[PDB]
Amino acid sequence: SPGVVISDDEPGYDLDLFCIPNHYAEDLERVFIPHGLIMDRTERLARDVMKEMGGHHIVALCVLKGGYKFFADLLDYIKALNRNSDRSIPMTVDFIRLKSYIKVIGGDDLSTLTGKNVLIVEDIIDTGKTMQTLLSLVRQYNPKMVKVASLLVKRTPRSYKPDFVGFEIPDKFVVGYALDYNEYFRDLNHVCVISETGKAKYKA
Amino acid sequence: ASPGVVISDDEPGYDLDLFCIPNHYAEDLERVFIPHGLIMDRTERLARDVMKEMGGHHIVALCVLKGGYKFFADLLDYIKALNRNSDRSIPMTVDFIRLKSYIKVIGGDDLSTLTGKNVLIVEDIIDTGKTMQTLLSLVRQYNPKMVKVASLLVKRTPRSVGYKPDFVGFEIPDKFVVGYALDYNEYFRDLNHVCVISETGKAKYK
Amino acid sequence: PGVVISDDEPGYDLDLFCIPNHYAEDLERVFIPHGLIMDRTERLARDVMKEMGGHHIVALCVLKGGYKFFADLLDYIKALNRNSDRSIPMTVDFIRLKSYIKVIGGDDLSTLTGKNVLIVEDIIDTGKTMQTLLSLVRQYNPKMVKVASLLVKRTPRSVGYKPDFVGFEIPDKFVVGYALDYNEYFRDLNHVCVISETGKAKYKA
Amino acid sequence: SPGVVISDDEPGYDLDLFCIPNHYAEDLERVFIPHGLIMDRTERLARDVMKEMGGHHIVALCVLKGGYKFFADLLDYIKALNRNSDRSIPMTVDFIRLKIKVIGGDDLSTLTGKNVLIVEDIIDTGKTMQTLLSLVRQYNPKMVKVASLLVKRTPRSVGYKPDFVGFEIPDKFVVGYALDYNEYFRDLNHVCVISETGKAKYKA
Ligand SMILES: Nc1nc2c(ncn2C[C@H](COCCP(=O)(O)O)COCP(=O)(O)O)c(=O)[nH]1
Ligand SMILES: Nc1nc2c(ncn2C[C@H](COCCP(=O)(O)O)COCP(=O)(O)O)c(=O)[nH]1
Ligand SMILES: Nc1nc2c(ncn2C[C@H](COCCP(=O)(O)O)COCP(=O)(O)O)c(=O)[nH]1
Ligand SMILES: Nc1nc2c(ncn2C[C@H](COCCP(=O)(O)O)COCP(=O)(O)O)c(=O)[nH]1
Ligand SMILES: [Mg+2]
Ligand SMILES: [Mg+2]
Ligand SMILES: [Mg+2]
Ligand SMILES: [Mg+2]
Repeated sequence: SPGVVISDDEPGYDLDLFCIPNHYAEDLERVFIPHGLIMDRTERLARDVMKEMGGHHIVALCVLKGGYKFFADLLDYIKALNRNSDRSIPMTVDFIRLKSYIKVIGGDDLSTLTGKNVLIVEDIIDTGKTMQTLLSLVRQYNPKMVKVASLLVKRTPRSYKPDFVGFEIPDKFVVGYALDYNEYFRDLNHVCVISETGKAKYKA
Repeated sequence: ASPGVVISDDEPGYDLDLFCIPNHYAEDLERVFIPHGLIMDRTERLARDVMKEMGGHHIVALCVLKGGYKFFADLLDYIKALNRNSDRSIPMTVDFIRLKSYIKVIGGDDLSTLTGKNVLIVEDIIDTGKTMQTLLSLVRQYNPKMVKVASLLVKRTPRSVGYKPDFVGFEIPDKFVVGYALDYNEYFRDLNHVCVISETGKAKYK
Repeated sequence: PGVVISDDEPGYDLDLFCIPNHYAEDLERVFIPHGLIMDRTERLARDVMKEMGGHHIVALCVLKGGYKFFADLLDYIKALNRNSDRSIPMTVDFIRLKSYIKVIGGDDLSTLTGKNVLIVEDIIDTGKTMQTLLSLVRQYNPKMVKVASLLVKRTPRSVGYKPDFVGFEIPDKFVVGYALDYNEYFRDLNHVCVISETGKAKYKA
Repeated sequence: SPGVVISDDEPGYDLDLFCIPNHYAEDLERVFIPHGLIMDRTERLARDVMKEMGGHHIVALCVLKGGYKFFADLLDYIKALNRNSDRSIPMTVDFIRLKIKVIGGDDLSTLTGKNVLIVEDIIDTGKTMQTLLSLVRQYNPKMVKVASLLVKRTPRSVGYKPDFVGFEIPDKFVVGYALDYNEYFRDLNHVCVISETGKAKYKA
């Protein structure tokens, strides 16, 4: 499954139809994915993750910063399953950053991943090359399995497909739900599209 | 004064496999029409819209059972979230009614409790608008200070008598839907999403 | 037998929580934080399905005080049902109770026959109301009648009835909030709390 | 305020009165602080934070790993305020580890002239925050505040008190809500005390 497919001819939602951060009022164009829809999709993903990555000890890797929201909510939904049903597994967590100029900064020593079920949690897959690099590096420390859950996957001329996908989006730049534009819009609950005012206001 | 979130006749919905669904309704549903989380988001905005307009005086929130109960609880929860985090809040009392076509209200408090009060009527869906017009005609006999109507769903239909509610969640096609307290012969009320029933479902719960 | 709140529990200071602004002078202490109610209700929903999930459940809400507990209990029940391999469909109903007991509103009682009935209440005080309601329900031969009550009081006035599901066992004190009222007020409050003398005078009939 | 005070005699809550992670069934002793209680308290803290820090751009710093849950929940309640009020402020986020040496995170020059909120899971001796504060002040933020879910009552306290406190607890070892015992129990909803069995089970 490619996840929830949002087509190119999606107009999104008018800002005035939802509760939007006041300081971003004139900065956003449309709401592209409402927060509540992300939650419903993530709930289902949590059940698929446990069904696939059970029942050995899971190491959950959060790719900071954009992955932090999806990570926290996904784990919360996984927590809901483990405390309300039989058949569960203990989970440890770790948080990493990926550097360019490929380079894993932060997180524990990668030997912790050895012989374990590693769940990598991403915000978005664009070209897919970043995850290919990370998976190759991770694969050298020999785990039981390694899976990738990405909130977003872009339809675009690019290389990879994650094991768990929330939404398949058009080739547009989106912010919100921890996804950023120059560090901004992480403090936004919905996934949205920036306006021209916003891009110039928070330009680097 | 928005018509709410507009869902067009072209909207196909979502595959059931993309969401978590009641296991006992797996064969009884065709598509997810409005995800539960989308409802909450819209309902959150509606709560702020209601207080902007009705927060000036004491509110009597009137729930139209049974289909209205979920939208009533969630709306009030979001209104309460505002009232315990702002300097501007107003007391609220609640009451529940059931409308039987025999047109006639049933099992409520004395409607004199509406006199001089700001009444918020909460419904699940408005189709022709005849039911609400009737209810309002009865309510206005008791001279409320103000009477407003919040409806989760408003259908686009030529059968409409022209009545428009004050607060609208979603403007939907002229199609039968269930879930979120809306029912098909008392079934699907235990459904969290708003959905379209399958041929298998309507045959089993006929 | 549920979460026991002893007689000497002082509760919580008002300024430590988020409180309805129009009730700021009307409340004394927070007795049961909203989140605690949710946590306890979550477990109760699993206990309900463990005993009653084997057959079609008819859920009866006792208006008005039960409306919050009813909605939240069913939400957790639904959360279970959309994540399990097995579940049974639920139909809901809402009733009000009166004397001269007489069930006001709701469907025909014949809809309860052969079904697993869950009566959802806000509180059990003397228990006389539930004893009477249960005696009426039994007449229509349901498969099973169970009662979920959020609150049970430790009171000498208790006739001796205990519900099958209990959220909290509270002292013999008057509490408001979470759909529980004082002359129709405080239903618009998600914490179970203790009224102040200021509030008791302001809102008295 | 010292926050919600938990006494020394508080026995907590029986395990089978709540929904508990199935794999920690005999590893916990009692539920110390129910998750829902943490939420209500965190909600009030969010309002307190915004009233003191909402006058200017906020940079929220999460002290991984233990602070991650309190961080995400606190920021969510803050977001609820900001999308429902007529006045709010942009917030950027950052994640750090402490080994004073800051492990990971952006250049500390990003804190200059901004309202810095450091988010912790627990204050014990208070040494960790004091040294971090004395370092952060040297980058000249507009202000710097500290929110901690937990503050322990202990004679070896250097006397430091955070600006925002969730709960004041006795000198007991607690786990859950991202707090760990040898990297375990981070996948737990409530704050709890481990049993004798669990303590030996996950012995480092
Ligand atoms: N916030 C946001 N970021 C986007 C978007 N598209 C690509 N990116 C950058 C994606 C993430 O951000 C890059 C730098 P960062 O993680 O330090 O913020 C790139 O994915 C890696 P790959 O699969 O190899 O191309 C987007 O629509 N929104
Ligand atoms: N569950 C469901 N019910 C629908 C739908 N359309 C009309 N109805 C009947 C709804 C009410 O039917 C009466 C039975 P009830 O209120 O006891 O459930 C809407 O009425 C609105 P109006 O035409 O303006 O008087 C629908 O798509 N789903
Ligand atoms: N708000 C509130 N109501 C209380 C309380 N104790 C009894 N009641 C009234 C309870 C309800 O009686 C009438 C109130 P209602 O018509 O609003 O439901 C007593 O429970 C029934 P029983 O077991 O037969 O004694 C209390 O502490 N707070
Ligand atoms: N999980 C847990 N950790 C506890 C506890 N008490 C102190 N700690 C260690 C707290 C953190 O130290 C452990 C290192 P870590 O951040 O890598 O987990 C002490 O707070 C810092 P300070 O105020 O300067 O003394 C506890 O009850 N549970
Ligand atoms: Mg990323
Ligand atoms: Mg209706
Ligand atoms: Mg009652
Ligand atoms: Mg810490």
